Amino acid sequence: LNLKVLHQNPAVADPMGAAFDYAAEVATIDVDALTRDIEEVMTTSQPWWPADYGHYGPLFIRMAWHAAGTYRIHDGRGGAGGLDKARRLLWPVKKKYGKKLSWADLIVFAGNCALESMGFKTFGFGFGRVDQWEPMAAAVDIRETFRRMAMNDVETAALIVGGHTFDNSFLEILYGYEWELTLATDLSLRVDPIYERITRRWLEHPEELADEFAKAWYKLIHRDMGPVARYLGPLVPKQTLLWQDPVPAVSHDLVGEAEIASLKSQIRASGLTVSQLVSTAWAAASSFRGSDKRGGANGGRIRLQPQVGWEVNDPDGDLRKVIRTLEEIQESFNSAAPGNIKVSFADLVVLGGCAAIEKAAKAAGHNITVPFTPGRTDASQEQTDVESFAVLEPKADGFRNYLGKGNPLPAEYMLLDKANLLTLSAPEMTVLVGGLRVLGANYKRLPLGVFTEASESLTNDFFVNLLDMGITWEPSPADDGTYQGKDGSGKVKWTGSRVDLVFGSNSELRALVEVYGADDAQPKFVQDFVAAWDKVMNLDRFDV
Amino acid sequence: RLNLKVLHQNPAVADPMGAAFDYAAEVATIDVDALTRDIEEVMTTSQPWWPADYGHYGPLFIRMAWHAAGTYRIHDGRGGAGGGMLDKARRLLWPVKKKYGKKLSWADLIVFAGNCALESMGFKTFGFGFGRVDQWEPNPDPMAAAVDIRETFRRMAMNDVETAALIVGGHTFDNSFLEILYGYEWELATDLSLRVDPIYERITRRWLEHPEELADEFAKAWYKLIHRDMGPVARYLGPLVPKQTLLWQDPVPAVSHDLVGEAEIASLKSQIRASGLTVSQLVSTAWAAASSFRGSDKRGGANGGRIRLQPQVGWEVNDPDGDLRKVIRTLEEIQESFNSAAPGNIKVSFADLVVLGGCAAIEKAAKAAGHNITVPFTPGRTDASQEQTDVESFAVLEPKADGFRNYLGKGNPLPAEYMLLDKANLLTLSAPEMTVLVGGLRVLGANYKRLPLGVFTEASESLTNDFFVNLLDMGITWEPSPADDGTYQGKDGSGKVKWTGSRVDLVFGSNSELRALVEVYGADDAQPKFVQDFVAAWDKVMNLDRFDVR
Repeated sequence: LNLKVLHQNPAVADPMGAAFDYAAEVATIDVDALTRDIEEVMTTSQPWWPADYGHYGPLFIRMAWHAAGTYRIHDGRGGAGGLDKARRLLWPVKKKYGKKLSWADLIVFAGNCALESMGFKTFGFGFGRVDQWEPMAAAVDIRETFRRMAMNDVETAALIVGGHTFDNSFLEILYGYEWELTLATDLSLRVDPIYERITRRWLEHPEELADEFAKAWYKLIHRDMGPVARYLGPLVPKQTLLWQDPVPAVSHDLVGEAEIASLKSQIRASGLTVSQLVSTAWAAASSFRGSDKRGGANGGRIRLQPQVGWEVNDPDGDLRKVIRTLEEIQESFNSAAPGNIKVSFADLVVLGGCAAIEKAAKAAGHNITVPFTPGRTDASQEQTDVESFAVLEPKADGFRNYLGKGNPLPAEYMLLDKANLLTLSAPEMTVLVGGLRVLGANYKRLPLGVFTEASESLTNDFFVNLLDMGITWEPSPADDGTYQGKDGSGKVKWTGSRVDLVFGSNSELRALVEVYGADDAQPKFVQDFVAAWDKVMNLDRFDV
Repeated sequence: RLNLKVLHQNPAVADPMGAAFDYAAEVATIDVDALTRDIEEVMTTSQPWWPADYGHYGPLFIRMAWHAAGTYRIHDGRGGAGGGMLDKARRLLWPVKKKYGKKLSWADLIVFAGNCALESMGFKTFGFGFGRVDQWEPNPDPMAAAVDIRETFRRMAMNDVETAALIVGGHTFDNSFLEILYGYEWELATDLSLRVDPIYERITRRWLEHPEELADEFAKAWYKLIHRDMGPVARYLGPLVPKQTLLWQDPVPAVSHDLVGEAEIASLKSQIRASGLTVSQLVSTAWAAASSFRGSDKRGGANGGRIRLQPQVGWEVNDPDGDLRKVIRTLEEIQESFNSAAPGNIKVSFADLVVLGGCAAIEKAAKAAGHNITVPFTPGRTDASQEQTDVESFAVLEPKADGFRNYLGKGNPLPAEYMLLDKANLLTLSAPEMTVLVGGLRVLGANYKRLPLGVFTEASESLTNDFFVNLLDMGITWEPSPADDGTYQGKDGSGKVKWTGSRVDLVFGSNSELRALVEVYGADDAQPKFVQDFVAAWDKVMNLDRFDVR
């Protein structure tokens, strides 16, 4: 277990300070002048890297395709936001800006501006990628290496008849001046029956090739930038594309105080317990990825087919029994509302969680208020893509004590990895795990890691009964990968799992439960849990 | 290549206590008249998971306070009581840590359990001082063992009268171990060296007849053993600390003269720059006085004013061939002239004019570049006389290789670009601060013997960012020097040699993270950011051993 994976890119290694927000800088650069500079960095030879073709044009394209073409789909890492000695031709145009133009944006925009310089009208560009501080056989091969990037066979036979022309130029030679049967790993586009059926219509109708490479290039660029609220700069198009998982714009007045209070009192006052709401408000926000920032709470998609039908969000009678009630509350507050105000369901799926915690914490030792920032919208069914969310499904979720079949790594490295995707830190991991276990959020309400005694109460009893050494941890009586805490008198008292006992058997993490497991550190744990919960609920709020 | 992760060890992100946490305002409210009455109960209480030898966890606490504070390697300063972690038996102390959890770090609890175990057996020790903050996580021939224990107690810097009093120490808890060794002349495996080895048998044989100078010797040895990795005596919190000066702490006299106000600092830094001394001398002297710090041991630093004393003014890196003799002479004269004709009762010490000279040097340098920047300076340093320096113990502070001044000694275990990383880690610096310090020192002029190895500017004695601008420019080409002396040189496009780099800055120009952290400062219209960051880093470095003496 290497906890260094959690605190990657600290503010200590950031030379720009903690007061430097990228979104407030990149909106001040005139892209009508930057594009008149990258148009001069090329067509200007250098001694150390000669070109002598009149352009560093077909080299900037191969520096965006070879940099934003390493986007793995199964875990989302790599890609844009994440040649090496050749990105110094661009120094004579980054030094004029410095902090206002990160290296990733500069590389990719140089690629796009080259593509626009060679006589092509690209679909559009959006800035915002903040930079961190750290032979049919060949046909099936290129098909598979373009499937780890999630591009269908019409957007991978248009990239290859694309960035190899630098549009009826690559074609009209490929089975044009037909070969003598003796090129490269290409030429697959004429022999493979899958590609040959599409990359032959374009030979006589190029009009549907230009505006297919155009929108297959504005997918290799803005693939891992997230929802369309980070596309800064004035170049972004005014059009919605399906692969961004769009959400409708706010067309209704939001809710202020004296209305949030009414909603989070009504949620308490109708049926739903404390271990139901915190299981729905977490399921709808445990499908986020810090890299390739897609998913998250927003959209209100936990009511929709690709995500209400997963296994972790157990639909056996739990999830569909709470979506019906929240939907019922939504219609009652949407009629005779206190004004011209309506509430999107993507709030009650989270505003339920805050009222659930405020019902538990107020019942354990003391009352609090959980921050909740409205401004979420519900996306209809036609706007989702049930094929691209099969990769968001967590094969193993460590917070809800889920362990599905087909696990590469052991049961705790997956918890560590997931807590990295949510961009969490070790104290936040520990406090959030404790809160989820004590509150009650385990998959199918297993009494595993339920070290408290009274359910539905936000105590720190998970961190107190784990450390008490009077109990003994013997896997032997059990059968599967679960433990069992025999009391000092021999009677079984608790139960555990590989995800819970790791907090009391790893000296790097056992030092992070003694902070919350003390005697006078009850209020600190509650405040830290509410802070972590608020941070997790607000992982997909880029408008604010 | 390099491992930049060592620089940002223990970030505030992994700290569950928040950035508003100081472990100097809480551990002072610990009622150590009640914590001892709790450790004294955890001892005499058996447990099922760990039975107690004779029903007393007395000895086990001592040999757990030794196996924790007995790994203080001195050749690099790391290790010791202050951080790094019988953890299977450390949980026996949970029923005490849980009552506080916040006011009592684990290191303090372990070492205090050891001390109170000693005090519970009928032995009054010297004293205890809290304050070890918690970094969270990252046959028996004389030649057989009597030399091994001598050498493994020499990496800890304990003489042979405080290592034959620790081994007649944690074998009794004031003498019955000795009544046995010399009560029988029979012939107790790695010990009994004290009966055969002529060096040890010279002193131990004497403690038989006078078994009272062993008690105080063991008291001093134990106090030194557990309070060696806490630095100067102003971190010793808690009421238990004794009021007595010990020579191995490198003590500094208390402030007996009222300090300087803002009306006098202006006059002083309007005099240092107004008498002879250039900008390349004052910066070198201030850096040399404040580059002898060890953040893993907290001993050294600017305070004490020891750069005028024998073990410091005679090193090789602080080259005394005209540098550290024409400077100390002038600063001392300014000190005496401002002291005699003082405005009032104010009287400045000398450990200021070494540093206040540096801040005036930077204020004079970053004023011909164009800016106007005032450097923070917090007075309160005192000068330590000659009789309190222990020249035998500063030979370990000797920088075998200082990367900020292009010093390169002999017998370096690692290449020249790792010694710089180790030095920057010892000073508790971060990567941007290390980079900006390197750039500022090269441009200002601080290199050992004023070698133009790294001076990439053309108008030196001026705080520009020209080190970060001429390094990134790729019109020049880097090639090893034909003389093959571990250097480099940069030809222009024509052929004439323009610069002369070294192995300590071309790593900045050829790594992958350092290149980004240089492009941050090497841009255009990013000079004010560089000047602000350099002044901040300089102020942080000057105030390393000033924060924890105040």
